[PDB]
Amino acid sequence: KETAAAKFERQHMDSSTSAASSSNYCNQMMKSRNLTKDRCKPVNTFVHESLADVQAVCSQKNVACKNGQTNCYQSYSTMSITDCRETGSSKYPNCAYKTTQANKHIIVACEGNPYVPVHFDASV
Repeated sequence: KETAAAKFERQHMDSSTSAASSSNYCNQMMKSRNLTKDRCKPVNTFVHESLADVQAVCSQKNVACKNGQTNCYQSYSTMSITDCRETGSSKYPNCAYKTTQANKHIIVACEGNPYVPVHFDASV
């Protein structure tokens, strides 16, 4: 139902803020981006940069993905990101997340025409 590109945007893009706004950022975002409906998605990263800057990573440093695929790209610069991870008290359907803000390079897998991100692989 969702294109791979649109799924990436929904799961990983938050250009509305420069960084996570509070310790409850992940609880709020995981819910509103529909990542807690079927189950608690265990781990998810949000990127606080413009969509244009994240799409641009597909023209940056070509690197292997964790799974061995050759269509991954690492950002030349660090980006503001928030790691969201299920923590102690979490049990579906009351998912609970730890919010960890950081500034790191992102690694994404890209596909299609236009060539855009379709998977968030890792941050460094």
